Amino acid sequence: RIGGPPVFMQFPPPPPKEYLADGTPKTYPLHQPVFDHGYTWEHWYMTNAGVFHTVYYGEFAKDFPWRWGFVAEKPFWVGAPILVLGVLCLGHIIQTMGQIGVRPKRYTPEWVEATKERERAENT
Amino acid sequence: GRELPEYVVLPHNQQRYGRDKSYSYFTCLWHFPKMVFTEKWCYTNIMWFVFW
Amino acid sequence: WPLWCGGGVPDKFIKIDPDVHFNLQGYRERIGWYGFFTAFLQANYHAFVYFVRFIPINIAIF
Amino acid sequence: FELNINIINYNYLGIIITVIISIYIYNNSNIISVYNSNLLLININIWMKYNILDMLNLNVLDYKILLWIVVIIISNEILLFVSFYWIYYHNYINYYHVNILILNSYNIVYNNIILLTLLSTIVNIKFYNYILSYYKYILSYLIYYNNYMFNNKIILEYKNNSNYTNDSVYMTSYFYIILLHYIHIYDSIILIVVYNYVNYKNINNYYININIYYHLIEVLYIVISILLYL
Amino acid sequence: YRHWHRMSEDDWALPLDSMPEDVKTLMATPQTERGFVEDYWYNRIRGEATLLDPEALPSKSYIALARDMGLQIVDEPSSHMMGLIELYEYLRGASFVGPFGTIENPVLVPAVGQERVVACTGGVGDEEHFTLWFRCREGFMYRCGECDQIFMLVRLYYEDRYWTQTLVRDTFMSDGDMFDLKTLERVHKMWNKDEMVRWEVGYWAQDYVLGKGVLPGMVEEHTRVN
Amino acid sequence: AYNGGYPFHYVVQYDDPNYDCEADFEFEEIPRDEFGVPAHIPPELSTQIRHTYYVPPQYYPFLKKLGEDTPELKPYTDKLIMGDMTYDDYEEMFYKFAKPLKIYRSRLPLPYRTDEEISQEKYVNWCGRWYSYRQRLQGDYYSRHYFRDWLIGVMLGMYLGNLCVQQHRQYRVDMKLFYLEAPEHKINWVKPRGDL
Amino acid sequence: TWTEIWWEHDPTPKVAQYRPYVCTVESGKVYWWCACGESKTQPWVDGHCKCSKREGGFRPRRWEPEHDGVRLFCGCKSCFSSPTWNGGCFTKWMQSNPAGGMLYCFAAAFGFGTLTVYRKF
Amino acid sequence: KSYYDDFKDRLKPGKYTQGRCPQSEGDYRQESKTIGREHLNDDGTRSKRYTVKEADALGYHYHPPIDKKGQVYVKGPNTVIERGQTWIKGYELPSMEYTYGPKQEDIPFYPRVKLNVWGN
Amino acid sequence: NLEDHFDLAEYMMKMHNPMSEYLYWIAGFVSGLHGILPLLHSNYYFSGMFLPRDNDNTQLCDDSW
Amino acid sequence: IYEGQTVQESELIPQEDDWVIEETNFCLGRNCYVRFREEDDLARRALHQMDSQLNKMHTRLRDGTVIPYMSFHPDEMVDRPAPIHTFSEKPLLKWTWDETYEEAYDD
Ligand SMILES: CCCCCCCCCCCCCCCCCC(=O)OC[C@H](COP(=O)([O-])OCC(O)COP(=O)([O-])OC[C@@H](COC(=O)CCCCCCCCCCCCCCCCC)OC(=O)CCCCCCCCCCCCCCCCC)OC(=O)CCCCCCCCCCCCCCCCC
Ligand SMILES: CCCCCCCCCCCCCCCCCC(=O)OC[C@H](COP(=O)([O-])OCC(O)COP(=O)([O-])OC[C@@H](COC(=O)CCCCCCCCCCCCCCCCC)OC(=O)CCCCCCCCCCCCCCCCC)OC(=O)CCCCCCCCCCCCCCCCC
Ligand SMILES: CCCCCCCCCCCCCCCCCC(=O)OC[C@H](COP(=O)([O-])OCC(O)COP(=O)([O-])OC[C@@H](COC(=O)CCCCCCCCCCCCCCCCC)OC(=O)CCCCCCCCCCCCCCCCC)OC(=O)CCCCCCCCCCCCCCCCC
Ligand SMILES: CCCCCCCC/C=C/CCCCCCCC(=O)OC[C@H](COP(=O)(O)OCCN)OC(=O)CCCCCCC/C=C/CCCCCCCC
Ligand SMILES: CCCCCCCC/C=C/CCCCCCCC(=O)OC[C@H](COP(=O)(O)OCCN)OC(=O)CCCCCCC/C=C/CCCCCCCC
Ligand SMILES: CCCCCCCC/C=C/CCCCCCCC(=O)OC[C@H](COP(=O)(O)OCCN)OC(=O)CCCCCCC/C=C/CCCCCCCC
Ligand SMILES: [Zn+2]
Ligand SMILES: [Zn+2]
Ligand SMILES: [Zn+2]
Repeated sequence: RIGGPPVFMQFPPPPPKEYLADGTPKTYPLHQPVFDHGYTWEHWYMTNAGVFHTVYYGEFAKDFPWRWGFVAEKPFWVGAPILVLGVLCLGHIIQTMGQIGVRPKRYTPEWVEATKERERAENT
Repeated sequence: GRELPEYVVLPHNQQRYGRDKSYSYFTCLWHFPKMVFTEKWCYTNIMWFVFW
Repeated sequence: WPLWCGGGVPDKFIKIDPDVHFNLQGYRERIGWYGFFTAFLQANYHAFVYFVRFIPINIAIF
Repeated sequence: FELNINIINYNYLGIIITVIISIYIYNNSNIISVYNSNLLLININIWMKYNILDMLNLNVLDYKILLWIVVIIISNEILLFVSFYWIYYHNYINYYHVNILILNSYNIVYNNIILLTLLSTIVNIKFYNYILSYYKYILSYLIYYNNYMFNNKIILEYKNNSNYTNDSVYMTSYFYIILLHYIHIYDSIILIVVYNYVNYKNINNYYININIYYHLIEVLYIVISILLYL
Repeated sequence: YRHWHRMSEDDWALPLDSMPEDVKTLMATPQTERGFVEDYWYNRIRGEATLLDPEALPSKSYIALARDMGLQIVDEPSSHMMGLIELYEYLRGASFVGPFGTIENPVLVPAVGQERVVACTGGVGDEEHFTLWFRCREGFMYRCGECDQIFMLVRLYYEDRYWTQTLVRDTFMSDGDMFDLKTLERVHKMWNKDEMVRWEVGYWAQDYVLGKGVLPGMVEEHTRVN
Repeated sequence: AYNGGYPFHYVVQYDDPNYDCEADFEFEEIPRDEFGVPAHIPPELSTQIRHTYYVPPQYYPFLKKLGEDTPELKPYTDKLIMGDMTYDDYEEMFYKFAKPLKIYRSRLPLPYRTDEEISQEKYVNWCGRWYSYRQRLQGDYYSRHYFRDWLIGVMLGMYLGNLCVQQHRQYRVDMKLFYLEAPEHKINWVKPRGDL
Repeated sequence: TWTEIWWEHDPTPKVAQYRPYVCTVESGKVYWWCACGESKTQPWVDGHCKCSKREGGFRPRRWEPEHDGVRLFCGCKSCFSSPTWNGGCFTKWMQSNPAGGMLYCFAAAFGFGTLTVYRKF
Repeated sequence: KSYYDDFKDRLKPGKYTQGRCPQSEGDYRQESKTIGREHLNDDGTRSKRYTVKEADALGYHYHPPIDKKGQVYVKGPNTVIERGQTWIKGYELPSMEYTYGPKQEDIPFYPRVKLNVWGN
Repeated sequence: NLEDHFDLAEYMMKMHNPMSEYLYWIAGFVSGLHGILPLLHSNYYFSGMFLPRDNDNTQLCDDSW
Repeated sequence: IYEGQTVQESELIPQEDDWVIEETNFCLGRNCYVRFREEDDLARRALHQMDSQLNKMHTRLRDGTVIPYMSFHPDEMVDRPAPIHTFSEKPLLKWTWDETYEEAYDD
């Protein structure tokens, strides 16, 4: 249809580049920080790149914060079992905070014996 | 039809923007409140919303 | 209609030039507050036509 | 060449309509609800305006898309009535031996069936004229007279009935099923009030929609008549 | 095509009110400088002037006759361009089925831009495989990694423009001898006399040449209320 | 055979030159069709009437020339000269001489490939065939291997399932001995507590 | 048995060992694994075997660890997860010595049956 | 080798948190005054005027792109005539080192193989 | 325009203002508070305490604390 | 079921005794997060992203033909991240049949 929305249009040229007074090129905000830490590992993974191709994808330590650079440096089966135990221990500790020193009477020895008497009478 | 140059030299010489500085896990705890109480466009919008 | 049953309008009789109809930059200063009110009322001609054709039977039921 | 579809980038009626819906919940007066309903009617009309303006795209699939949408809507209306029939027949074992007066099978059923059949014949004549690219002014006013009688009869029946919604589940189901049909009759008034002759004729989705909808209402009443009156 | 809507009234003819009022300049404008409406009336005025002159038709060659009616003589270049246009238009709302592509005869993938997404479904019967989508970019002979079918991109491009019916006409059609307004007047008097107007486009066209509203009844014809 | 026989577009004629179907609200004028048939003659009658196109006789020499230059076109031109061409005859003439556009592959620019590469076409086809040969054989090989391996899971599941069968088997034996021999089973033992 | 009876157009390795080779590897270092079984610095290419000389379709197999540690490397040269070991060395041995395979599988199955039955019973 | 060291130079550590100085030092909210950048803010983001307040989809700054002849600018292919034939040279994407950074060397080998299919 | 090619171009090109992310996280945080704040309010309304002491509705030993 | 293309014995005969399957690497290379330049503004970063598309990459064979990036579904055919308007020109799904008509050929 003549005059309809074109099926293809060429991009117009980008706006003029900006230079500072001294001639330095102007920089713009960029959310790709260079985290500061001592880790320099580089992990590479063969990745599917369609059906007939792959790509060797690399992860660099300097692109991650300190916490991940520290964890990702260690062998997985060294850190993993420690984390599993640590997380479980923390969960138990957190929930134990709210019941420090709570001593219900129904868990005392006297009450425990009485339940045994009831079970014997009722043949539970 | 408009004619533009390939580049333009700005009058000032300040490099205001660039790569973001390295940050920690809790960097947001102080940066976010700083923006609210220190950026003009932030608290002006808040006051405008609250007032009306 | 500009659909299959009709077609375009000859230039001799075109009264809404899109160059002036569109290009709405600064339109509120060109019509003022009262003109802004009139534009809002006239935008609802479609709704107004429906109400004129819809109220009378409701009055009968009422 | 051109793109197959002229994309719609932005829309603001959705926000307005959704806010109008919320106003129903947050009302402190039933008067606001009445005026809120007018706003909903206005904004829905604007949405219908956009559909008519889309004709300028000259897209062959637009008619088909809207037609199948109506088919889905019709199915939902049928299934809604099915649920009421389901509710009615679940307590069937508790009917006909309670000390209430059920409706007569002679007066109401016959005149309503006759009255609604005339409504179908009027709409059929409208379809025939639409096929022939022709119009008859009187037809619309026959529908209004038909709808006037239906409203007058139903109002009197409810007012003179001696049993109430709280008397038994039978009475509740009778009143509710009859009201649900009335609401669908009133929705037909909303649609038919704008019937006109448009010169683009058989590419106008409104005509086929009205014919399908009016037929649905009438057939539903036959099921209601068999269940309740006969 | 199946994906087009109903023919409009304009698809058959245009209303006389769309005729340019400066006919004298219209008949002198080069084809490359005529717009859609101007080109339509140039061909209709000049085409009907020759067709409504029976005594001259038998002595007029097909080349001249085609030129007067505004019809383009077909040649291999123009035919090639038009053919690929229609194939592109047809594929907008039709399936893409054809012979298996090989190096000698690659599958032709028409496109306006530099890229178009294509899928390979292999051969016929058992040779058909699951769809394998790829981006067909200009300047590469693409080979399916599964069935080894060869694809190639054909671009409808010409001198910073993409092929269109008007573009083909302008590139290849050559303007002939300038239209003579005497022919318009001569044919006008032939079919329009004493209040009988059997050649109405010429009647309007002649009136515009004489200014506007000169011939009988034309002032009343041009006066409108809204 | 479309739209019930009503054409989307058709010509209507009026006898009064100043007639307007939208302005006037009179009730005497009768519109005519393209052939001039008045509207009160129904189409089932008018369509039977034979209408032929009459061109002014000054066009006969031209129509003769068209027939001679294109003999296949002569029979249609003769009908037109003799006033025997109906609308259907015109349509047959129109579509008979319509031809499709031609695309020439020899005019398509080709993707760039060096002479050395063009000489390796047979080699690449040869490699492709061997890949398919290897692919098809491997499918049979893998299908046999893995589906056979699934039997190991069946046998492993049967064994582990049988462990619970044995536990259930022993459980039923134990239950049969509870009410008969087990001292845990007691009678005349539980006494009502009574309301608190 | 793909190379042995199904397909005759893939290179067929020689078994260096029917047991994996244990080696310490370091992250960020690339290792080259012998795919012919004739290198003298197993499990790595020595520069004189078929893999090093690119002879008869044999090429070195590139490998790189994600983390430092001790890893098992295929000695049979047919493990599915080659260069790393996954048990294919034992499987390929059973093909060569099926009588021995029966003894090991019976013994392994016998132990598994006793422990599982003893605990559940 | 460490591939990060190859493109360390390109990655200069940042100065401000989140890449912006305080608005007092530089007002990134205002539209840029640079010629040809009226649709952008100072920090390079699109201005609210361009995208919201005067969006072209709402009828502002009406400018039909298509010309009288129904044409729009189209960039042609890189054509070459050799050996009695007109050839088109396709555009190859730049080296992945330029776009991603890692030096394209010592790439692991992944051969061509057709689809893994179950047979029999 | 090149800037309009990608949806959410500023975010995808890594130039967006961080405040957008903060609002998203704040919105999520506020959503979470709708489960905790009414819990505290309802507890105080019917008991006079924001939160119970563990097992305070049961009999406790003399030294329990 | 699909089991690959059918092959005839004659199609496997080489024209030379030294022919072996070509060892062309189909690993497109080493990649990571797309790394933009601080100097590039919004428009030029968009160009940078458009030049890093894996689905625009291919492997050139020894005869000059290229095997492109291919996917089972068209979701992997749009630019990453997805642009606002993706399929300006309708993607073509190529079917094959043995039917032919004389007009296409010339003697
Ligand atoms: C000596 C005179 C004798 C007269 C005897 C009485 C006859 C009365 C006939 C009334 C028929 C009304 C039918 C209503 C349905 C709609 C009709 C329709 O489509 O009209 C289209 C017609 C034209 O529409 P259009 O769109 O321009 O053209 C469409 C077509 O293309 C073209 O349309 P069309 O031309 O094909 O239309 C054909 C026809 C289609 O309809 C019919 O043919 C239906 C015929 C049904 C007959 C009903 C008779 C009812 C009589 C009952 C009496 C009971 C007495 C009980 C006594 C009890 C004792 C104890 O429609 C009409 O002709 C409708 C009537 C037109 C009159 C309009 C002027 C105002 C009313 C004048 C009434 C005069 C009465 C005089 C009485 C004198 C007696 C001596 O519409 C109009 O003219 C406009 C609206 C008004 C029409 C309705 C008028 C109602 C008048 C009722 C009178 C009788 C009252 C009895 C009361 C008894 C109480 C106890
Ligand atoms: C000699 C050894 C012992 C033999 C015993 C024989 C028993 C009869 C079976 C028939 C005879 C088999 C003879 C085979 C001869 C070899 C033939 C051959 O072709 O060889 C070469 C052939 C291939 O050679 P190749 O190609 O060179 O590659 C060799 C490679 O090594 C690659 O090898 P692959 O890829 O074949 O690797 C196999 C691997 C592959 O497996 C996988 O990839 C699995 C991946 C998913 C893992 C999912 C983990 C579980 C998730 C749980 C979800 C909840 C999470 C909760 C978390 C909580 C928080 C932490 O399979 C497994 O890991 C076994 C999984 C079995 C099911 C697991 C679930 C058991 C549930 C039982 C009921 C529970 C009720 C509980 C009641 C209450 C408590 C008591 O290799 C084999 O055929 C190897 C077969 C060996 C299979 C042994 C599996 C033993 C598992 C025992 C489970 C015991 C459960 C105890 C509890 C029961 C309670 C009721
Ligand atoms: C399930 C969890 C785990 C999930 C794990 C798995 C996740 C997998 C990944 C999933 C990814 C999905 C796909 C993602 C695609 C993202 C695309 C994108 O980024 O689009 C761009 C889009 C916008 O970017 P842009 O294009 O630059 O937009 C420019 C603006 O349009 C224009 O710029 P502008 O500056 O002009 O903007 C205007 C601005 C103007 O801005 C200002 O003026 C700001 C002023 C500062 C205000 C700050 C808040 C102050 C709060 C004070 C509170 C005081 C409390 C006092 C309490 C006292 C108690 C005693 O705002 C406004 O004017 C309106 C704001 C309205 C919205 C915010 C509402 C906040 C909450 C309000 C609550 C009200 C409660 C009342 C209740 C009363 C009941 C009676 O990005 C966003 O919107 C942010 C998205 C961030 C997330 C991205 C995805 C990352 C991956 C996931 C991370 C994990 C998230 C976990 C959930 C959160 C946990 C908390
Ligand atoms: C509470 C129960 C429900 C009632 C409450 C309100 C619900 C509102 C929901 C409305 C849903 C509407 C869906 C419409 C889908 C079909 C649209 C359609 O086909 O319209 C086009 C079609 C034909 O147009 P063409 O230009 O010829 O062709 C179109 C392009 N080819 O046009 C029409 O259908 C015309 C419609 C005209 C009448 C419109 C009336 C609107 C009524 C809205 C009712 C709102 C009432 C709210 C009450 C609230 C308090 C209870
Ligand atoms: C020839 C034309 C008519 C054809 C009719 C076809 C009917 C098809 C019915 C489909 C649903 C069948 C559901 C199974 C039958 C169960 C009947 C039954 O048990 O009824 C009693 C039971 C209640 O008993 P209790 O819960 O135990 O205790 C009640 C104490 N107050 O009722 C029910 O649960 C049944 C309710 C469902 C039936 C009614 C609603 C569903 C039917 C809708 C029909 C719609 C129109 C026809 C559609 C088909 C057109 C081709
Ligand atoms: C009596 C004993 C009391 C003990 C109390 C113990 C409290 C323990 C709390 C443990 C849970 C801590 C949760 C921490 C959540 C951190 C969330 C977070 O990271 O937010 C990220 C998010 C986005 O940041 P970036 O992604 O970095 O964006 C920049 C561009 N990328 O950051 C933000 O939005 C910052 C602001 C988020 C809101 C946080 C504050 C909410 C208000 C908390 C009020 C607490 C009141 C406590 C009163 C106590 C009275 C006794
Ligand atoms: Zn294929
Ligand atoms: Zn080796
Ligand atoms: Zn091994």
